[PDB]
Amino acid sequence: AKLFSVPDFVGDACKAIASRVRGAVASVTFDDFHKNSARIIRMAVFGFEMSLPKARDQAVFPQNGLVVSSVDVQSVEPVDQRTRDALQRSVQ
Amino acid sequence: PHARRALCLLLGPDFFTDVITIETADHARLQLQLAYNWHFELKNRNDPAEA
Repeated sequence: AKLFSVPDFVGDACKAIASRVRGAVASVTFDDFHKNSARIIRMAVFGFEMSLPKARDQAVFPQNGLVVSSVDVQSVEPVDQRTRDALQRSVQ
Repeated sequence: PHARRALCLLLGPDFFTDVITIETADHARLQLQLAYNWHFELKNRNDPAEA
């Protein structure tokens, strides 16, 4: 019955991971967040030291037993047109 | 998420003509078509639990 503890576990998991990811990327420059993109975002989700060093392989929520085995981020969008074809002059 | 539906679980070797949208360390957004040469593996093809 602890499974149904949170009634919106999907939203709870998304909000918690999003919050912690945003907070951790907040401490790094754009250059760092794009060099070690997956590295810092994956240590953001479950920041610890059990493997600089890699953190773990389990993001567990004790409220309902929901375990986020891994966190995958697809593409960095940045929406504004000024990161856009101005980093495109950087391309050139 | 849910497009195909069939009564049979294909265990034979096959592939998935999937395309991903990845981003490298140079931020280079590129899509790329994948195959995923896969096949199911069963060491004991009679055991109810494994099957």
